[PDB]
Amino acid sequence: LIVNVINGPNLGRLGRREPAVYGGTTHDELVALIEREAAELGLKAVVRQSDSEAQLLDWIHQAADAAEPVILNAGGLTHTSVALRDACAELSAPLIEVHISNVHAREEFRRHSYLSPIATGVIVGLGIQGYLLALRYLAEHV
Amino acid sequence: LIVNVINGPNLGRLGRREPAVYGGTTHDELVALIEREAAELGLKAVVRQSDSEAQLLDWIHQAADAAEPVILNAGGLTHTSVALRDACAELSAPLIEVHISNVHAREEFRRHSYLSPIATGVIVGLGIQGYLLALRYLAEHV
Amino acid sequence: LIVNVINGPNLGRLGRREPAVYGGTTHDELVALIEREAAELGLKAVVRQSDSEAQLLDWIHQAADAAEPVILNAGGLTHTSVALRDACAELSAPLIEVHISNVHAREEFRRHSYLSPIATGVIVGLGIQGYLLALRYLAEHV
Amino acid sequence: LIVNVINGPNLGRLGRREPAVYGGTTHDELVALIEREAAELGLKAVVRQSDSEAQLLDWIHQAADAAEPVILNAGGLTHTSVALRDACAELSAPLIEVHISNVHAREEFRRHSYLSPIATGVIVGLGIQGYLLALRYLAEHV
Amino acid sequence: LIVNVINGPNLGRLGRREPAVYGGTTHDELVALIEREAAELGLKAVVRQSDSEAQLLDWIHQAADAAEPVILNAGGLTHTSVALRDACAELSAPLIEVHISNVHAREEFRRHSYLSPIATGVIVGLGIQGYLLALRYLAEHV
Amino acid sequence: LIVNVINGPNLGRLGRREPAVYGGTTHDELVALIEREAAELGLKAVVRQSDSEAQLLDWIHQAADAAEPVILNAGGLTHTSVALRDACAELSAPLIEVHISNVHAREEFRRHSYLSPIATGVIVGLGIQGYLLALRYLAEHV
Amino acid sequence: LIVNVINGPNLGRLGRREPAVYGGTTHDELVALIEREAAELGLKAVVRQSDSEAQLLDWIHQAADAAEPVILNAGGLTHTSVALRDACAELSAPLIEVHISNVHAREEFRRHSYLSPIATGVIVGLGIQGYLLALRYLAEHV
Amino acid sequence: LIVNVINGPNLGRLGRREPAVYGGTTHDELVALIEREAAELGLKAVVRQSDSEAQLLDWIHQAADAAEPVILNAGGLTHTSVALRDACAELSAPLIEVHISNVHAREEFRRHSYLSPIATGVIVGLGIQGYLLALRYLAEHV
Amino acid sequence: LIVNVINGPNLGRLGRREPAVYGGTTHDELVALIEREAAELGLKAVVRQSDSEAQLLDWIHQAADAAEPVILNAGGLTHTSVALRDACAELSAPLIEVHISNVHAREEFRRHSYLSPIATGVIVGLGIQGYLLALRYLAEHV
Amino acid sequence: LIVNVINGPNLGRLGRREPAVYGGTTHDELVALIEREAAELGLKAVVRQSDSEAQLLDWIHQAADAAEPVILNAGGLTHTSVALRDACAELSAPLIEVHISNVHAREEFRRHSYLSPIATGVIVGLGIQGYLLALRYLAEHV
Amino acid sequence: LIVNVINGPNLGRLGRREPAVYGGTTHDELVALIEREAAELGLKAVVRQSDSEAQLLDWIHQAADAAEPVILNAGGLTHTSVALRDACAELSAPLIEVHISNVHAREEFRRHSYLSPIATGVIVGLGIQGYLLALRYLAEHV
Amino acid sequence: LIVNVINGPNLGRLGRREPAVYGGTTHDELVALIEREAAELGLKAVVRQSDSEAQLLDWIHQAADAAEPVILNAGGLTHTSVALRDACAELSAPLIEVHISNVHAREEFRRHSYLSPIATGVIVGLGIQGYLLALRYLAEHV
Ligand SMILES: O=C1[C@@H](O)[C@H](O)C[C@](O)(C(=O)O)[C@@H]1Cc1c(F)c(F)c(F)c(F)c1F
Ligand SMILES: O=C1[C@@H](O)[C@H](O)C[C@](O)(C(=O)O)[C@@H]1Cc1c(F)c(F)c(F)c(F)c1F
Ligand SMILES: O=C1[C@@H](O)[C@H](O)C[C@](O)(C(=O)O)[C@@H]1Cc1c(F)c(F)c(F)c(F)c1F
Ligand SMILES: O=C1[C@@H](O)[C@H](O)C[C@](O)(C(=O)O)[C@@H]1Cc1c(F)c(F)c(F)c(F)c1F
Ligand SMILES: O=C1[C@@H](O)[C@H](O)C[C@](O)(C(=O)O)[C@@H]1Cc1c(F)c(F)c(F)c(F)c1F
Ligand SMILES: O=C1[C@@H](O)[C@H](O)C[C@](O)(C(=O)O)[C@@H]1Cc1c(F)c(F)c(F)c(F)c1F
Ligand SMILES: O=C1[C@@H](O)[C@H](O)C[C@](O)(C(=O)O)[C@@H]1Cc1c(F)c(F)c(F)c(F)c1F
Ligand SMILES: O=C1[C@@H](O)[C@H](O)C[C@](O)(C(=O)O)[C@@H]1Cc1c(F)c(F)c(F)c(F)c1F
Ligand SMILES: O=C1[C@@H](O)[C@H](O)C[C@](O)(C(=O)O)[C@@H]1Cc1c(F)c(F)c(F)c(F)c1F
Ligand SMILES: O=C1[C@@H](O)[C@H](O)C[C@](O)(C(=O)O)[C@@H]1Cc1c(F)c(F)c(F)c(F)c1F
Ligand SMILES: O=C1[C@@H](O)[C@H](O)C[C@](O)(C(=O)O)[C@@H]1Cc1c(F)c(F)c(F)c(F)c1F
Ligand SMILES: O=C1[C@@H](O)[C@H](O)C[C@](O)(C(=O)O)[C@@H]1Cc1c(F)c(F)c(F)c(F)c1F
Repeated sequence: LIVNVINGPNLGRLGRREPAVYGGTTHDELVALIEREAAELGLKAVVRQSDSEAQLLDWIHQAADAAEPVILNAGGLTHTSVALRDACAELSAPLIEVHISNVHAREEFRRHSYLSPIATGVIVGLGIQGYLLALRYLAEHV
Repeated sequence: LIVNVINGPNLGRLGRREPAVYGGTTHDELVALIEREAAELGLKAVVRQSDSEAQLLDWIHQAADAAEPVILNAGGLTHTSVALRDACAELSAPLIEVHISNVHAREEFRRHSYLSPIATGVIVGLGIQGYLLALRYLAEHV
Repeated sequence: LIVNVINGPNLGRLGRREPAVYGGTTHDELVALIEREAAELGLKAVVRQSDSEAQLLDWIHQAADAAEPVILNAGGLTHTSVALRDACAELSAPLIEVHISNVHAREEFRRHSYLSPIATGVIVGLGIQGYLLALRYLAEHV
Repeated sequence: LIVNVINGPNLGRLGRREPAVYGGTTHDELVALIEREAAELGLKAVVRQSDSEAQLLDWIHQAADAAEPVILNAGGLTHTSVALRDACAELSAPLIEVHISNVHAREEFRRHSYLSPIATGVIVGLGIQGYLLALRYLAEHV
Repeated sequence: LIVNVINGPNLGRLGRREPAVYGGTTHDELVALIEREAAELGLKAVVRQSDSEAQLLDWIHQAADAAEPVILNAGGLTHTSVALRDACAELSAPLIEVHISNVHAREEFRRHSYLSPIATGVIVGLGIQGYLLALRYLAEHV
Repeated sequence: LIVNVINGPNLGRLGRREPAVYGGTTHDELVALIEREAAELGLKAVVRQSDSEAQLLDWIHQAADAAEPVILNAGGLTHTSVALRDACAELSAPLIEVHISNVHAREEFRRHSYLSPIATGVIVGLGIQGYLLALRYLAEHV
Repeated sequence: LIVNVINGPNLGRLGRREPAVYGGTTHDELVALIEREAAELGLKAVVRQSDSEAQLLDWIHQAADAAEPVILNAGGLTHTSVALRDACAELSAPLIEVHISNVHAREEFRRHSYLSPIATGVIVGLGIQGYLLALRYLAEHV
Repeated sequence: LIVNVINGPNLGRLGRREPAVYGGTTHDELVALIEREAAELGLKAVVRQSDSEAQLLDWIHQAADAAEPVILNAGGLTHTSVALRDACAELSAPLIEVHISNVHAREEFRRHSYLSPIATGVIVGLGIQGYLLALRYLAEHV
Repeated sequence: LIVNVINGPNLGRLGRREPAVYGGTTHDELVALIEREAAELGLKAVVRQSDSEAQLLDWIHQAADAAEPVILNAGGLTHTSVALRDACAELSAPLIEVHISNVHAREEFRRHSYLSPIATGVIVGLGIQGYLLALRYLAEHV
Repeated sequence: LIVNVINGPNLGRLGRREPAVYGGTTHDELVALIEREAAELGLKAVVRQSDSEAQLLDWIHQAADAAEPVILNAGGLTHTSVALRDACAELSAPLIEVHISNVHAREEFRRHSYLSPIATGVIVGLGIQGYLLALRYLAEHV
Repeated sequence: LIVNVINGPNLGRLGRREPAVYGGTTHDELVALIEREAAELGLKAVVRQSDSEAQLLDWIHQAADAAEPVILNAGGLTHTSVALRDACAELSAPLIEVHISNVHAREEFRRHSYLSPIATGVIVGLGIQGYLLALRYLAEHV
Repeated sequence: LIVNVINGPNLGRLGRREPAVYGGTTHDELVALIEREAAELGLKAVVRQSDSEAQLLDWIHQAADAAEPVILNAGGLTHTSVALRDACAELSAPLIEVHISNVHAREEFRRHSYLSPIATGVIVGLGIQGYLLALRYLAEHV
């Protein structure tokens, strides 16, 4: 029923910066798309974004206590944070890793995720629709 | 309108072998699920499987000439074939890489794909539903 | 006399999550054990935990100005943070690195610490008693 | 006209800690030197320091929206943060990376910067004067 | 009740050689300290040292048959011996790895132990007191 | 007072070849800019360029005997010559490494310098002004 | 009772090519030796060779469905094929890897097999008799 | 007199796909050019292409039995196939490796060939004329 | 006629320790099996075991002087000893390397043997029968 | 029309030293062969050899100013010189890299060229005829 | 005055085994040559050989207590033993490492010595005369 | 009879620069010592030094034509020059590599020599006497 969508560093800059790359969709519009699609699937999306690792960890902690699934786009921390991986290893519901860009078509350092090994699955390079597709997997898996 | 779903080596063994891991769904049932979901989205799925790299390459060639999108689960060749990557680099429509299992939770050799860098996107670890989610991306991107 | 015990990310989740692994002891109980053992050794333990690197750094800074020893379980940041290492390189009193789990029996990425090279010593895999043993070293080294 | 000087973790500890290494100049004195030199060049220096990655990212974001150049000494995050690099890749004005110490004469881990590839240029090992020299480049490049 | 303390190559040279580094304590004094502390904890320490891998292996074998815990400072063999690791993998009681020096502050080759992955825990860099702290863990874990 | 500016292989080709990359400034103009700026700082710049490692080494030798500072752009030899590093390790006055291009934004082989570890500091990617900024550091450090 | 001997690429060239190296025995003679020895052990050897990975995979599939043991000399695919490893991971009876030459005395690339980790055991460098010895293990293990 | 020109995977797609890169020459035209140039040199070119490794191996086998020289563009298998290398190691006449594109100016994985170590020589990056130049070497070496 | 079977460190612990892994067969029983099978083949097995590298080397030396073949299970020294390899490089009769467990299905460090490159062949993972199969190769190769 | 053939270190020793390896052809004879073949193609070959990197660089510079193609056998500098690569990156006409020996059949260090990535193409292992074949490519590409 | 010559594993096999490689000189003859040359230089050579690491360590210990110089050919342990290096790091007189063969012309694993970094110097590949030359250095350095 | 002593880059700076490290002996004194010792052995030493690789190569060439032995201290080029190695591979008389300092006790890059694999032997860390000891080997080997 409840699904947590968690965006990490720099995802608040979505729809600025690099139109050709991630889409001209902003993070507020992204919140709007997700919530609407979530309601259509009979779910509630709680969508949160932060540039603070501590904040992201608090949100993962709450999802762990609540046994709620998480869709997570950790931004740069995907490639660097063991702390975030440790927090997510607690999750009992599904963890779906989502990246807007195709991380495997960029620099080599982006082709390693500390999250993928513990995630249920990963969607990359499908733009903002990756979030919607993660919602749909979660809807068919209850 | 037309979408090619191409499975490589060992995907004909789906629904035997390892129930706990990939699902008790067989490849014939997979064909059935895909085709049904494809029709519901207003698409036609052509679903083909082969253990022969030459056969897979011929199918990619035909999709290249026809300018048709491809959903591709190359099996083991994902990690080993430069030939298949070269064939796919020709595709003008989208290429979505799909793996039933979470390749990042297995052996290290499975965490490198020669296909990901040239694919539009990648779905891993979401079971058979990854194919359906790839269909839906293709349906929203025409 | 005064000893600072500093826990980093995810150590507030101790005694939840993974009973078999780290103990069913919570972080509040850990605070209680440490403080009691500290008093028995004639020391005062100031025990602090945070998921925020900035907070951990502020605490290391204060210990540096006060010339106070530090027992540090940095959590995931053990393996990733150069910033925390730089802060700790200032410490003039002893720095004892402590990990509840045996980091050398887990993933390869956990077998490298940016802190060990500058620490006085390291205790891993001895459970919550590692903190108590660090206290005792500090008590015999004044 | 406006130039942002951004210092990351541990740069507030400048002028304590290690006299022989970075100078006995404090961060307040550094602010003072920069601002004075900036006025002499006809510029305004906004000089900010934080141990918080989130704070540094917010400041980079603001410089990106304002199209303002940045002189950045990210401290330890130089070597570890993909998030900070992603934020800086947005900057349209020049980014000058500055390190007080010669990072190439220290540990091997310090000889890789996630920032250098996207910076306009890099000054290392020239002490506090590196900041002043970055100001002068910015003054001659308008 | 019975605890085996096993020192490997060069530990008989303790208290010669390098006063500044390992202590001016000799191995006979070390035996004396351990035994005294062991009695105070209600344990019996059997402390043995050898430069011969075969001898160390025989001692590990005997501890394995007797189901006795082992505190082991294998000296150089820590970094090189698979044979010793195989012998120790048999131990059913706890194995505590102890190094007098901080092996992580020395050459890179010393930062890998074939023993750590199979040990219960590891104490490094706490001088001769590491042995005493290992005794205390063993005393609190019966 | 006297400062030696030493350019290595291919720096005589400056202002030909690649206008977009290094500037349309020629090496003669570079000599002119440096000398003029040097006089303005109260210094004398001796600016020499050679494609011959032996010649560069002779010049470093002379600066070593004269106890004169050196600004050095070794060209390709930056990345390849141990001989040049050995010659420069003799210098008692400051050695400032300068690269016109941002070597960290190019091929991986250019991100390692045999000179940086022994240089006082390094300026890269600031164009021809890097030489002028090196002069200014040398002027403020007498 | 039934045992499948499967040779991969280039094993049909046995007894040509390189007399000194693999033996002057041809593949037909090898079939003959195996079958004769198999009958003497009370087994039936089905011996098949192909240069086609697809063919080898079909044969492994059939052995998997039949729960029959396999002796496998995959030729070059030993070192390169993940597909073949995936097919063999299904086998419920024993898989014995056999190489005529000593692969560890040749090029480095030949010292890694994708098959060894999932095989029951491996025989290399014992010439054609390795096949016979694999038969004998299979005969003593029913 | 007789020379075998063997093209591997994807070489039948020549003259489609990527005009700027490999030429707008098709594989049929390539056959035509080769055969014509071969006759002019007094040779007969047998030119064959296949996407099937098994087919390529059969052709190498036949050239080995016939003691005929081979010009080989293995396509992607250049970088991946040990089987093909083993087949070619049998050749007693010259083996000339040919690549239309400059493989050293592309991805790193293309700069290693399993064939080059056993080939007589290698021609890369000279377009379709590389085949003609290989023919001419073979004509001057009888 | 005479064959030397040499077991290294920890092989005297066979049939204790790990029933599921190596067999509940003891080393005395192993001696008994080998000797009996050896007599049945018309050979004499001299079977020796030691935890001492010096002892193993003396035994290899004697086999070298006597021109006698050796079956060798060096235990942990397989992966670590250059000395043992040097001793074995002298052997003029066959050297067969034998491991009871499948070393390629364990830790990565066990997949490299200093002995395999100089051995005639290697048998791994076939349990105690590997020794018997080595005897049989030696019986068919006189 | 004009083509520059440039040989680097040790190519003046051709036809001495190692008859079996590079040919008993001397460098003077090589000059003679090239010039004759060049005239037959309607070209003029300027053939120069030097053991001095500075000399080679001067010659590349002149070809760059003259917009003349270069055939280059840099000798050992192939594998070591960034300076020479930088000089050659200026060339606007074709650069053909030529090696008499098959560099891929020798030591590993010879299988990397700093020149190949910027060359038009590469000919190796075809003996002295590689130079002639490079001439012919240049003749067909005007 | 007194000099210790210490040979490790397999050096007692000198003058057997491999005439072409190390010389037909035996270890007894080597003792004889050394002692004679030592007397001629006014020194006493104590020459000892053992296949036992423990024995070698005891001998190094005695030289350490006696402040006597050591010439050491550790055999295979050169490349593998940290224990022996630790023992030798105690030596206050000179340590000269000697290898009869040129270790840099053999396998890659032989080109790393744990002893060279702590030795005064190293002589390799000069046959048995390396020992004599080490004696002469020791004679000129008192 | 005639022996060539060849010093490479920076060896003319001997006896300046770093008294503690290489000796206060100058290169002229070194020439004097060598020549005197050479005469005492009945040899003639031709001692030459250059900072120019081309010059060193010319000298190696002359020794190759004259079949004269070479003692070579290539300086920095030891670690970097393939050209010099190629020149030296021609030498038919002995090549002895000599380094004044212990290259294995310095930076890692100095522990690899392109010359050692082709030299007869190597002397390092024995100061200027290494040259004299090389002379003596050459005197005993005619
Ligand atoms: O923050 C990141 C990257 O560090 C990550 O490699 C990909 C990533 O997770 C993705 O494609 O979604 C994300 C990409 C990305 C950014 F890198 C970024 F800076 C943004 F501002 C942004 F909106 C964005 F989506
Ligand atoms: O063939 C493979 C693997 O080599 C790949 O790493 C994952 C993979 O592409 C996926 O999870 O879909 C696929 C996994 C896989 C198998 F490995 C396999 F053997 C099957 F029989 C099968 F049905 C299957 F799905
Ligand atoms: O946070 C970590 C790990 O990242 C670290 O590798 C070990 C570690 O420092 C330790 O064993 O103490 C610590 C382990 C750890 C956790 F990883 C974690 F998620 C917790 F919730 C927790 F309570 C805990 F103790
Ligand atoms: O924080 C860092 C290092 O992590 C970085 O490698 C160099 C670095 O960016 C520089 O030399 O400026 C900076 C060095 C540094 C510190 F590492 C540090 F801890 C300080 F307290 C400080 F003031 C300081 F300048
Ligand atoms: O023998 C060793 C080293 O090889 C190991 O790296 C650390 C080590 O196990 C420790 O710090 O206890 C130990 C250190 C050490 C020594 F290296 C040594 F040579 C001694 F003589 C000694 F007394 C000693 F304690
Ligand atoms: O010669 C080099 C490069 O090899 C080096 O990597 C950067 C480098 O030192 C710099 O950016 O200054 C310099 C760059 C460079 C060149 F590479 C070059 F070829 C020139 F002709 C030139 F003028 C030039 F400046
Ligand atoms: O095909 C291979 C090699 O690729 C593999 O490394 C060893 C290998 O499996 C073995 O020794 O059996 C096999 C060796 C081998 C060959 F490489 C080969 F080309 C043959 F023609 C052949 F008959 C043969 F036995
Ligand atoms: O198939 C390949 C590549 O995998 C190889 O790296 C280069 C390669 O052998 C060459 O440049 O000839 C060849 C290049 C290549 C292709 F990669 C390809 F997909 C084609 F369709 C094609 F016609 C073609 F020539
Ligand atoms: O001693 C070893 C290992 O170090 C080796 O990797 C495998 C090994 O040679 C084999 O499987 O035979 C052997 C395995 C092994 C053991 F590792 C061991 F500790 C035993 F007690 C034992 F009986 C045994 F057989
Ligand atoms: O100088 C070199 C080598 O360093 C390079 O690896 C191959 C190389 O460029 C080629 O095969 O042409 C060339 C080979 C080579 C030599 F290495 C050499 F020493 C010569 F004397 C010579 F005549 C020669 F041709
Ligand atoms: O034992 C060794 C080798 O492991 C080492 O790499 C070289 C080494 O130290 C040397 O050349 O002296 C020595 C060489 C060596 C041997 F390897 C060996 F087996 C002998 F029997 C022997 F007499 C001998 F001298
Ligand atoms: O030039 C070098 C070094 O590059 C090399 O690593 C050691 C080296 O060959 C030796 O110890 O002899 C030599 C050392 C060396 C120097 F590095 C140097 F700069 C000198 F000025 C000098 F006199 C000298 F001997």
